[PDB]
Amino acid sequence: GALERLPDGPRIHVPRKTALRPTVARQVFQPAFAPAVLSKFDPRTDADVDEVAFSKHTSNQETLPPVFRMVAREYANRVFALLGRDNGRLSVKQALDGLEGMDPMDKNTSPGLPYTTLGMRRTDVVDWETATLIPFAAERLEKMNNKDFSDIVYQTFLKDELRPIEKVQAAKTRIVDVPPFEHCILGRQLLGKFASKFQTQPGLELGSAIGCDPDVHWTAFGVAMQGFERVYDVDYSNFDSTHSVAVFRLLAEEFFSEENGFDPLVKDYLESLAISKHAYEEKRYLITGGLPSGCAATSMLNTIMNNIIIRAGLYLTYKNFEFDDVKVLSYGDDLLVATNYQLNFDRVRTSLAKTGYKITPANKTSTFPLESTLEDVVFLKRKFKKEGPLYRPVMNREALEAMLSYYRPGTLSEKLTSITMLAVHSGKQEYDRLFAPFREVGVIVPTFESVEYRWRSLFW
Ligand SMILES: NC(=O)CC[C@H](N)C(=O)O
Ligand SMILES: [Mg+2]
Repeated sequence: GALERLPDGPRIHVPRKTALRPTVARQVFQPAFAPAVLSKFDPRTDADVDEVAFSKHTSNQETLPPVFRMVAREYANRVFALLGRDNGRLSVKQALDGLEGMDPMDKNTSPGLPYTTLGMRRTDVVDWETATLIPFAAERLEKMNNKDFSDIVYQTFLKDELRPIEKVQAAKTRIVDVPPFEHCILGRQLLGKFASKFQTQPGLELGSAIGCDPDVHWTAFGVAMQGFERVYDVDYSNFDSTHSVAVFRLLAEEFFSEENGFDPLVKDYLESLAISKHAYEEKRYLITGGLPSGCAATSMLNTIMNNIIIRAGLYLTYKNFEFDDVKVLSYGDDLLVATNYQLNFDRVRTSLAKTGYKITPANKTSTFPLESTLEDVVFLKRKFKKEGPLYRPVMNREALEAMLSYYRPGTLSEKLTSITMLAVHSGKQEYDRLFAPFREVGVIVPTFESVEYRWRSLFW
């Protein structure tokens, strides 16, 4: 239904072999994670990855009940009261250069179709100084500005990453969608002004943690939540389903509307995300619903949708529910619900399942606990550990060991450096155990003390 097989086109190359290699740590930690299946003939699975990866797009939730519109409108009222309604479109120059929020537009990422087929980079189709598009691209941009997105096609391929061993064995590999470079520019033009403000003000009050640095913001998040009787964690990640097409329509006219200061073209841009054409090898699909991955606004849109969805689930479950009975902290598929009331998220799961949405506990458990506090929850693979008046993000041990077990040749040292800043919050003993496989074979790893000093100094 929601997946339409179009006529074939020219074969776009789809990477079929992983760039990930094992480290010396893998034989020590032996993680239940491994590189995703990228090939039909991978011996670690009995399934066909080409079929499994797209089966989520076959069906899609066509409608949503009135409560979703009400919550979207009410969340919009709170967001734009905090952030203001000066949300007009930016110029191409500003989109390329960025603003205070968001770093400048990346010039070495894929420029999408048809440029990749012709062997062109992003630097070929625009000049970063003066922001001038090449004729063909300017025509494409102008065409979109007249509400016509019929030309744009997403470059789709399998995501080369670590997956849980069960997802490896079921060939449940995720998909990357790269939009055309001019479609990204337009996207950043239309949503960038709002994105700058939204992503520089993470916290309970906004309802979003997007754009946070866990090292600093964990203290603020934790302090804001510690007074509540309980905090529940919710996971939205679901390989088998995607966002309702109707959800895009709700955001277009209740959230990202002209009334809240957005450009008239935003509704059309959001529609081009909602229903889009995707090129995968020679196959061409028209997919209904779902959020493309490579768009800059993806995680922002997902975050806002999931914030709306949890309260809608609560309204659907409890007739006496009111918006401010909870506070929400959303980041993509991860969500926290802080409250003084006892809530039964098993019942909320049942409610949301009626509208095609799956929620599960953030930990390994299959059912939600009735009792849960700040010290129990996981958020972005991190717990909240109290350290005087501060909170530190203690990352799950299996996540750390998995990260340390594989790498991409060329960038080992900078991967280890990034992991030291994650592992420091586990304490010196665990820090030294995690990096011991590397140090035993002669690798110099930064000391616990050096990284601990860096974090502590953030609050002096
Ligand atoms: N990519 C999407 O739009 C779907 C994401 C959503 N969190 C899910 O249930 O899979
Ligand atoms: Mg994958």
